[PDB]
Order: sequence, then structure tokens, then C-alpha cells
Amino acid sequence: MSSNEQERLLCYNGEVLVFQLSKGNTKTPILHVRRMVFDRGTKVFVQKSTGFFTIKEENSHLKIMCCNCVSDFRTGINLPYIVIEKNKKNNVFEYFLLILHSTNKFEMRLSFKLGYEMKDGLRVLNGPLILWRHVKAFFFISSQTGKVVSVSGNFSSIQWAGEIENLGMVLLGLKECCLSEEECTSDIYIIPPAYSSVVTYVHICATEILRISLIALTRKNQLISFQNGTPKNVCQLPFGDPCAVQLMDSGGGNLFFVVSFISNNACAVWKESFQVAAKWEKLSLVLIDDFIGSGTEQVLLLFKDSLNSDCLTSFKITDLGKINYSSENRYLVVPPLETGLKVCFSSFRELRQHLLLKEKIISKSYKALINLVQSEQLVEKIWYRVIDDSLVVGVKTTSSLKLSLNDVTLSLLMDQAHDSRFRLLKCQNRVIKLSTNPFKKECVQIITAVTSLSPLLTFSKFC
Amino acid sequence: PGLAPPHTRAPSPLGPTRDPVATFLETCRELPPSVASIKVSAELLRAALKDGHSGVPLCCATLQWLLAENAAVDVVRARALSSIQGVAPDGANVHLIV
Amino acid sequence: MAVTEASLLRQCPLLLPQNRSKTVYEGFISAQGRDFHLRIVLPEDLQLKNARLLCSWQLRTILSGYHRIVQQRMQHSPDLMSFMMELKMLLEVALKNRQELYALPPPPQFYSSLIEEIGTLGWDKLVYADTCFSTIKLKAEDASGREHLITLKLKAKYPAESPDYFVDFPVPFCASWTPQSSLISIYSQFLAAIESLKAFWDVMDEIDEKTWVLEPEKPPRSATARRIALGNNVSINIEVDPRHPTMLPECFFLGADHVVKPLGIKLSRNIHLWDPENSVLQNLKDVLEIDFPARAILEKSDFTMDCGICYAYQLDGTIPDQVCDNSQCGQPFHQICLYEWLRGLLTSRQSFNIIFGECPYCSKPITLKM
Amino acid sequence: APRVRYLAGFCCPLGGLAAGKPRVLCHEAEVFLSTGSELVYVYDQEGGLLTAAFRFPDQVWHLELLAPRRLLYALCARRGLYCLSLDHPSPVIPVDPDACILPDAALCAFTLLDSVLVTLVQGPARWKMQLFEQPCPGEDPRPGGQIGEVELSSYTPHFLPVLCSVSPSGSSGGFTLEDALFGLLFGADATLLQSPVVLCGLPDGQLCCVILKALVTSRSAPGDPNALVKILHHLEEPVIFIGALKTEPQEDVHCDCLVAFGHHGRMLAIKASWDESGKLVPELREYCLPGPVLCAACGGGGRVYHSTPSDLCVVDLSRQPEEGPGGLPPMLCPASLNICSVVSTKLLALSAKGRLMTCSLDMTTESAGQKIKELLSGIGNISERVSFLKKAVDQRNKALTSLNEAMNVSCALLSSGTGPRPISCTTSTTWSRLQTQDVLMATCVLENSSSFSLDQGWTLCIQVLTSSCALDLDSACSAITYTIPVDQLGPGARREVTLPLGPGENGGLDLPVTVSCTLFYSLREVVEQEGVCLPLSRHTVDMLQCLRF
Ligand SMILES: [Zn+2]
Ligand SMILES: [Zn+2]
Repeated sequence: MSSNEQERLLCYNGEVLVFQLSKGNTKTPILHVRRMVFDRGTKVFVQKSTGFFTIKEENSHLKIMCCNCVSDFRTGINLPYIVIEKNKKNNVFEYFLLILHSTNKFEMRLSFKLGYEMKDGLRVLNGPLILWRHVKAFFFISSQTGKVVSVSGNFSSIQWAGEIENLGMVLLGLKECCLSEEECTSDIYIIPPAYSSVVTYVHICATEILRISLIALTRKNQLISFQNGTPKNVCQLPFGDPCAVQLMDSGGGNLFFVVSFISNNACAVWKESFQVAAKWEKLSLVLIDDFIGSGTEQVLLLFKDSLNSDCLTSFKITDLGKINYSSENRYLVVPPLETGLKVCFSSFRELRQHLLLKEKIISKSYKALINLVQSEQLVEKIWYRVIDDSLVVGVKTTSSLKLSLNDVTLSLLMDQAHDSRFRLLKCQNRVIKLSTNPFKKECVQIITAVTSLSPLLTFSKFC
Repeated sequence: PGLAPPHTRAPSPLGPTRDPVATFLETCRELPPSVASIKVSAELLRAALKDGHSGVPLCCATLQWLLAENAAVDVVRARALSSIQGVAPDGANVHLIV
Repeated sequence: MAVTEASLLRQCPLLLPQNRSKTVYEGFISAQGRDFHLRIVLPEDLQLKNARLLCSWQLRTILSGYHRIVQQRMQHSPDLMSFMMELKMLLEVALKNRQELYALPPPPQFYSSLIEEIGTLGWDKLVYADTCFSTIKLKAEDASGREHLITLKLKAKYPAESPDYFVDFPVPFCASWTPQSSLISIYSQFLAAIESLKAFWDVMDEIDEKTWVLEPEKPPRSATARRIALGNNVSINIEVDPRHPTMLPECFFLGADHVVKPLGIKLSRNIHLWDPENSVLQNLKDVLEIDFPARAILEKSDFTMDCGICYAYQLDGTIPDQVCDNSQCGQPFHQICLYEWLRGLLTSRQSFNIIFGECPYCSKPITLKM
Repeated sequence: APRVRYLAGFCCPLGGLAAGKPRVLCHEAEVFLSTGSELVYVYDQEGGLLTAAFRFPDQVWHLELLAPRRLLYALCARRGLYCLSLDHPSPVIPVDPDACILPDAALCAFTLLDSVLVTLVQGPARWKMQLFEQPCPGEDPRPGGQIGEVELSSYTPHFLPVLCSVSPSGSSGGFTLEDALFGLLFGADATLLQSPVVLCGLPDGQLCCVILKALVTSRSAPGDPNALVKILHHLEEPVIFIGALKTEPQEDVHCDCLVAFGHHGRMLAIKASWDESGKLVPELREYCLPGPVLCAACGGGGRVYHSTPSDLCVVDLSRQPEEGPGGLPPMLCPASLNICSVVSTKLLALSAKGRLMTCSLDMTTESAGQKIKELLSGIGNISERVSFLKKAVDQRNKALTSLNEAMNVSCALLSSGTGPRPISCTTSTTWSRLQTQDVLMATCVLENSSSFSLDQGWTLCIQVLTSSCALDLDSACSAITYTIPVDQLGPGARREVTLPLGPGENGGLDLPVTVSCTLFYSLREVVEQEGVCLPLSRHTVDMLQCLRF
């Protein structure tokens, strides 16, 4: 929430911060930090420490704006940020970025001082870096510089933001376009512009060279993978108006996308199998961190403030496996049950190894198949052209291959994954010899196939 | 094909489950047997079939007359069959009785 | 099929000939719904007399204590097909033998339903469960207030098949098991057997109280025999018919030929005066025309000072002389019996005229000097 | 109570940090830390608040410490080796180039023995070991004169290489072995001289040791690598972590065992046997752990605390000598690369996300029911997933079965058993009529005689080849190919396909015409360039099939 007596939550370092603004009376409202942690004995959150920051000017409309961890560029340490608005009723809004230390003490970095209020896609970024928009006007204020700046480019959306390898700071707003945040403007191997109409939130996960492997989620309640913009492994999401994804780990490989919806409801989906593993409702909030101290991520679910005028009553902490906590002797079954739990887990973690082993054998045996039936590249390469209702595929040869001694052809072979039926496929073959700059000397022999198209475009597509 | 002279393994055609345009449409964007019968006078059928080809009077001769213009009538003339299961052009099956 | 072209596909679906000359096969062999890694290199010909067969560590730990079997099967067996048959069956056998380690129950039925049914009973009833959940053993009470126990061994599918019910009391317990029946069904059958056999128990409880039961010591519930001591250095053993307990037993007396005669004669004469409306005590007292001693010796009840192999005193002059160097056994033997016995065992070794080897009853070091 | 705590985390990149590089060291309650970046951090272990924060230039690759002296060495990458007195009168500190010593600049890697310093420096093809004096008195912290140099002649170049200090018994930030072993590995020289020995793991995965006593040279006296440096065991992959363990524990431990790690996880451990020839012989194991191994420490009693990108896992070598396998348990922590192990086990690490954490390993009336509830919800949570994995296993199996049938037919096909049993293709010459003109048609009949069902993934490719002799002038149509799915064919079973070959344009049929039939297997459909085509028959149509009376 965002008000003078209203709070916001966050996760820091396997614990939970509560920033609450509180009218103190003498003076103006104070920011109070609680830094909480999970007891596991008493199965509650116990206040470990507090903190205060006294604000000076006797103007109403103080407001928490967003909150997360960030990493200061000076030290390189993950730190809570927080953003305060100050509004005087002057049509002037200050926009403090204040940072908190190990010591539960505060530290100004930006005053920043606009006349007009900030709204939409506020997203704080590494070198504690505020970035916003109004009417298709993107602005940012680095902590380094200390100046308002404008983004030169003209975009609709700023869907993702963050630092990458070699580049330093970047935005994806239009799925071609691929900025910096100093020298404004590879946009080569991103997702298709087909999706660009439906994508509302991206989340990268990894970057190689440029090749990004990356997720979506759409207005259609879809969820989707991409590896070099090859849309693999879609789902369907139960709920409507998806906001965002985080990632969660659960141990070995057990990686879930903890999707939140504007409808105050949320999923987990289980990577390995793009499948809704669980769905919950009303979820005032969600956080991904180790609140136990096991050594693997969990999720915290918060339920509504109808229950109490108090925050972390009505929680539900969970791995989504072995761990689950919430708010006539019987015992002799316990050691058996724990022992089942751990032996079900042994079965999981074995099979996963089992499954990899099967994959491996299959591959091994094809390659065996290929040396079974059987070095020099006898072909240059493949290329293909669309004429009218004619498919023309071709190939450049090499000097090795002697068309004097060798009758050759070329077929086309359709994927039955697409073609549920037997349509027959006919292809006409031409041999084309051209002399290259005749006025030894290079001849170019090219071989090329021809067929119809409309029969193949039955599934909007074919391979 | 089931009745046919050769009794050889001919593959089932199964006329396409969808139109190309229809499959195209669905991709871009994401029960009893029907019966008819008639009755007709045996006197009518006798008088119309006399010029009497041969054979058992009615039902068989009726079917022979009905399919005199289909190629697969001489084989039914031989085996004197008053009920058969043909297919169609569109791959639907039809049993027709007399 | 006949030929090992298609029969081998059918009977080993997951063994893939890697090489064209079908010499290297690799992948999976099935056994008890579980697939095992195996790479079986032949020579350039199809002779298992000499072959390589390598295993995963999973497989070798499971075929511990048959290594020789498999090595011999390789050299003796004609074909691969038959060899795989023998291997498959052998794995089958090895896992059902080591059934302790290998369970994957289907939990959503099992561990949930078991808890529901145990809730349906009420939480005094269970006494024990193994951690593998395999064993349970329960209690039920008589109207008398006697505790009676039952072992059940549960399978992968409890509700599908019968749970094996293993129980004390002396006549066979029989259980109408349906898949629709549950723990409370077999529990009801068990309370039915309790209420039925009460008379037999009442009789044996009366005996253990009033008399010097000698041979079974804190007797179990399966016991139909009671070696009663009466006077001194003479005993009577009595075995009872369970369904008509009150009726006469096969009775007889052990001890001195001069002491035993009069009682036997008197039994002969006074047996028509047995009546099944009184108790066994109230009938024995009027038939044998005596009262019994109520533990004439309770502490030194008996120590069978007899061989503990042939269970007799006086074997061809020899007496129970050789004992155990143990407080908990103390069991005498004969030289002859204990030599004859230890001469068999793998553990015992023979010094000059000395044999060290394990006491039969307690398996502790015992020494015999001939 | 909580077996793990949070200290701090950091600026991470995406995913998190790479390996080889970042380093953490624990002194007493003093703690040392790089993130493989331009920053070196020191944390008071009581309250995980910072003491001291050192900006270098250029990505710190390594830290070591000499505790007596109260000194922390760092290697900056393109610069040389700095030195820092730990007292050292925002909490950020930039270094002064005051502190730089041997700006050798191409030095990658470096250790420390007592008051000796060893570096292993980059050049052209030959990397070289250099070896300096390090002044024992409390002075201006100097190099002195370089005693020694070699060139690691066998080495001809993301991954650093690595150096280990290994002392023999009696004689330090390193690893004291026992005499049995030391004598076994290094020889009588190193034994007699009680010489400490320096073990180099390099990116090739050659794993080399040099005796320090035999490494003194001069400009008259040039260190001969062939003979002076030596080569234990070639892990075929790069090296990550060398170490040494107390097996059989029954601060200066007389360690018994030697541990290497490859990157992909061919772990390599060594011990003495003294067996079977009445002779000391070396005990070699290459295990294969998981994965990529990303970093590795050693703890109390033969326990190697490692990481994969999956999880933080362990092997025990405390138990013929050593063991058959390392089958290895997590403690269910993520990929921490940069792991360290103190012994008192209480270990320290850098979570691949960005984090410093400190892993310190080791009835009720209707709160027992909440236990039962929780446990069953858990087994419920998991059974789900076990079921998925089951069905997946199903799919893989069905693939192998189909695969198997394919390979069996293929082998049958490639054999010359003197009848084409498994599958046949007969082709045959028809006249028909169209419109006006009599046409020449080829009925091509595929028959399955054998048991084997040619299922999905399979396809006939037909090719209709003209007259031969490629001419002066190249025609319009060299050939036609038709390609067809064969779906679920079955045994006894049969396709018939009709082709025209006959005069389409210009009343032109040239003979002989051959029609060739072939089969492909498709790997992908059922699930560097990859499939197989297989030849069936190849029928020549000649005039005598095309004459009509
Ligand atoms: Zn005896
Ligand atoms: Zn004994």
C-alpha cells in the first residue's frame, strides 16, 4: 500500500522488511523499519531489529512508491532501496531515493524534485537508477550523474529493464529496440514482432553471444519460452490480467515461475513441464527467499488485511515439496511418514537422473545407426526462394562432385508432425551451369528443386 | 471393395477429415446412421424386370437393375446378393438393402 | 516368435543393437516395473562362451550373491535370448527376496487412506508401526480386560489385496476380505474370535493362577499344553481340545514308576466321574482325589539339567556335564551331543583335542576338551 | 537454530558469477572475499557488517593471506600483485600504486609458502614458473631477487590454472602430507631435502608439480623445465581444485590422500596401497561426479564440500583401498561457487546469485496432527511430479522400442540374405488414357512381407530419373522426385502409388527411364546433419514394358 499510515513489504537476505510511515505528532511522519525473521520453533515472524528516519518539512502526502533490492554501483552490495514521494499541494513532488545499511541507518542519494507526479512503469535498476514515463516520455536519473535525463528514442512500452554482460544497462520496450541508458542505442535474436502485439511482460534469464534465452507472459493468459526466439514450451494460465514472473529454485533443478496476477491471485508453474503445479487466491503479496535457512528458495504467500489490522498474520510459507508451514497419541506413524517423504524425494532425484540416462542412450544409438549404414563437404549450402505458387530450393556444389559421372537429384521431405495425412509431394529438378567472368576458370554448378506452395501452407507453416 | 472379385488388400482411402482451408482456418485461429427407404409393388417390379433376365425373382434382380450402370453389377449378378456395403466418393460407408 | 529377430524385440524391448553386426547391445532390461542399464559386447561371432557384459552400480549391488550364477550362465547358455530370460527371472527373484529396500507405494491412496482408517478406529488401538509402514500390530481388549495383539503385514496396495494377519491365539483366525472391507472389517472379525474363545482362556488363566505350571514360563496365548507339577519330582502334562475346553484332555504323568502307577489306576477307575459342567481343576481334584501344590518351588521351578540337544539325562552312562560360559544360557550338554553338533558348524575350529565353536542356544564361545 | 544464515549479497550479473575466479577466505572471525570483480571485501563475522572495502583496478583473481605478518595479497589481472597490511590506518578504500610489487602484469596465478612467493606467469606458448624471496623481517614489503624461473614447456594455450603448496612431514597456508605418500609421488629428492612442492593444475587439465629446492637459477644457469617440472596425471578436462584429506581420523593434520577436480567432474583422488608386490604402489581413481563442478573445499574427515549449478553436494572418501563410487548428497544449497572449509563442520560460500551465507551443518496434542497434515501435503506436493517423470520415462521407452524395430529392419535391409525380405517395392508399367492421349504410368507397389511395422517417422522417397549422359545442354527437367509419408504400415501390408512418366510436353518420352525407390528414417518426428536414407530397388522401364498391341 501507499499512504501516510500505510506500509510496504520486501525481502532482504532471507528475511522480511516492513517500511511503515507513521504520523509521530512535535513533527511530521517518520519512516519506521522492522526487519523480521522466521522462528521455526514458535513458527512465526519475530522482530529482530527496528529503524527510524525523521522527515523535516510539515507538508502532508508522504508516500512509499516502490521497494526492492538493487545493488549500489560504488560498493556492489545488494541493498534495499526505497522511493519516497513528498507532495506539498504545490503541484511539486520531491521523489527521494533513500538507501538502508547493515546498521539499520538511512542514506540520501537523489532529491530529483519534479513539479508533475510520476506514475507508470517505475523500475529501480542497478546503479541506484530511477526510470519512469509519462505520455510516451521516458526519463531516468542515475545516482552517478545526479541529473534528470531523457531517453532520445520514442517507445510505447518499456517491458524489461536491467544490466547485461558487456553493455552495462539496457531496455526492451519494443522487441527489436535494444538501448543503452547513456548513449541511447544487437536487436537481432530477440522474440518475433508477431508476439510484440500480445507480450505485456518479459523476463530474461540468460545471455550468450548475441543469443538471449527468455520468457514471456501475454494478455491471453499464456506463458511461453524462447531459445534464440524459437517459441517453445507454452502453458495456459488459469487467471486473468497477469502482471509479472519471479524465479524460485526449490533445490536441484526444481525451478518454478511464480507468476502474480492483477486479480490478487498467483501461480507457480513448474519448469521441466510447463504446467500449473499450484495456484492460490487473494494473495495480498508474494516473496521468493529462504526464510528458514535451509539453503534453497521458497515462496511466502500473504493473505488479506480483512483478517487482522496486522501484516504477517495469515501467511503460508512453502517450498512446494518438503516444507509447508501456516497459521490420541498418533506419533508412531511420524518416523514412517518423514521416512516416506525423504524416500519419495530419493525417488524424484533418482528418476531425474534415470530420465537423463535414457535421453543419452537414445542419442548414442542414432549416432550408432549413422556409423551403422556408413568426411569431405560435397555440398556448399542450402538456400530457398518463393516465386509465385512455386517453391525453388537450391544448393551450390563443390569441384569434388562430378556430374559427368554422377546422376543426381534432390527431393523435399515433409514433417508428419505438421502433415497429419498423406498428400504425395512432387519436386522438379534442374542442373544450372554458369561460367563466372569468362573474358582453371570457375564454372558454378547449382542444383535446385521446384514444387507447389499452397499445398504446404495448410498449417500456416511447415518444415 | 469388401465384396470385390480380387479379395486383395486395398488401403482405406478415408476422404480428408477436413478441407485444406478449414484446417488452415483452425490453425490460424488458436452418432447414428442416417437412413432412407422406399416400398414398391412386387407386381410392378415383376412386370418391369420380366424380359426376365434370370435368377431369383426379386431383391437380387431389383439390386441388379438398380446398379446395371455401376461396373460392379456382374459380380453381384453371380453371387445373387440382395444387401451390400459400398463406400462413396467422400469415403462415408453405405449399406443398401432390398 | 521363434527366431531371436522379433522374439528378442518382444522379450527385451529396450535392448538396441548399436553395431550393424549385432554385437554391441546397450540400454535397458525390465524387471518388476523398473529398467536396468546393461552393455553386452559379443565377440565378432555369437558365442557367449567368451563375452563382455558390464553393469551399472545399481545392477551389481542388486546382483550381489549371484555373480557366479551369471558368470556360469554366460559359459553354459546357447543363445542371448535364453540368457536374457534367465537374467530377467534372476533379477525378479533378487528383488522379491530383498523386498525390504524397494517400495514405491502410490501415496495418494496409501499413506492418506491408512491415516483415515486408523482415525476411524480411534487412537488407543495401534501399538506399533515400522518406519517403512510395512508392519503394523494392534491391540484389542476382552470383556475380562485381557490385551490381545495382532501383526498385519501390508503390501504396496493395502485396499486391493488382503493384508496378511499374523496372530497369537490357538485356532486359525479366518478373515472375510473384500476390497470394500478395511481395517475395521478384519478388526471386527478379530473381536468376534475374542468373544468366541473366552472359555478356553478362562480355563488356562485359572490353571496358571492356582497351580505350578512348569515348562512354559510366562506362557503365550497359543499354548494348549501345561506341564503341572504336583507333589515333588513327579509332573503331569495336559493338552486341551480348544472348542470344548471343559471336556477331558489327553493326560499323562512323568516321574517315578512306583509313584505314577496308583494315580493312573485311580484315573482309569474315576474317569466316568468327569463332567464338562464344572472346571478342569474341579474335575481333576475329584478324579485324582487330591489337591495340588500352588508353586511348591516358584524360583527353582526347573532348570532342565538335561542335554539340551537330545533333552535326556543318561545317554549311555554320560551325564549333562559340559555347560555354557554364560549367565543367560547355562545350558548343560553331553560331550557326545555337543561334539556331534559343533563338528558340523562353519564357525568352530579344532585344536589338538580341543574344539572352540558357538553354544547352540545363545551363540557364544564354548570350548569342548575331549 | 537456522542451519544457514545471511551475511550479504551483492551486484550480480544475470544468472550469477562465473568460476575459476571469485575467492573467499576465513581468518578467525575475519573474512576475505572477492566477487571476481574490482572489489575485495572484509566482513566482521560476528555481525555481518563490513570492516573494509578495497577498490583495485581490474578484477581481483585471487587472495591469500599471511596471518603472522597480518598481510593480504591480491592479484589484479593486467597489473601485478598488490600487498596490504590489514590494520591500515565512506568505508571504501582505493589502493595507491605505492602498494604494488612486481608489476609483472602478465602473472595470472600465485601462491605463498612460509616466506617464499610463487607465481605462474603468462607469456607466449610457454607459461613459466617464477619464484621470489619474500622478506622474513618486518620491512618495506619487497620482492627481493627472483630465485628461479622455469617454463611449463608441455603447456601451450575464462579458466585460470592452479598452484598448490604441499609440505612433507616435520617441516604455512598449505597442505602437509604424510611421508608414505610424499615419497610415493614426488620421489627421494623431495623426501630427503624435506622440500615443499608446488602443484600446478592448468586448463589442458595437465596437473604438474615442481620441487622448490631444485628451482634456484640465474642468467648463467637457466632452469630446464623438461627435468625440473613434472606431470602427475592428465585429467582430460580443466582443473578447478586440488586438495588433501585426513582419511581414517582415528591444525597441522598429517593428511593421507590427494584430491583433483575436473570442471565436468572427473574427480581424481590418490593414496598409498603398499600391496600385492610387497611394494608401495599408487592408488588411482577417476570418479565421475555430476555436472559442471564449479568450486570445491575440504572439511573434517574426508568430506569434499563441492557445487554443481543444480545444488551444493558432498563425497566422503573415509570408508581394497579407498572406494568403488562417490554417490553424493546435497545439503540442499544451490550452486555456490567459491567455497571454503575451516575445521573446529562450519563452511563459508558465495551463492551463484550474489550471496554470502554461512552454512553451519550438524510430543504435542494436535500439533503432532499439523505435523502429519504437513508431511502428507508434502508427499502430495511430490507425487504429482514423480507421476510426470513416470510418463516422460514412458515416452523415452516407446522411442527406444520404435528405434529398436527401425535398427533391426535397417540391419535386415543392409544384409544380402539373397531375398529382400523385410520390405519390397515392385514397380510396373501401365498404359492408361487421359483426355485424348495414351499415357505411360508406373504403379509402384510397396509391400511389407515381414513382421516389422514401419511406423511414424518413416517416409518413401521416389525419384524418376531420365535418360543418362549429362549433355552440352542441360534440359528443363533432369528428374522428378515424389516423397510420401508411410504411416503405421504393418506386416503383410501394402501401398500402391501411380506416377506418370509419359509424354507431357512435345510428345517426348526418352528411354530408358529408371525409377528409384528409397526410404528415410526421421529421428525428430517421433521426438552436423542427421537422418538416414536406405535404398530399396531401382526399376528400369524399357521399351518392352511400354509397347502396346
Ligand atoms: Zn545327549
Ligand atoms: Zn549358551
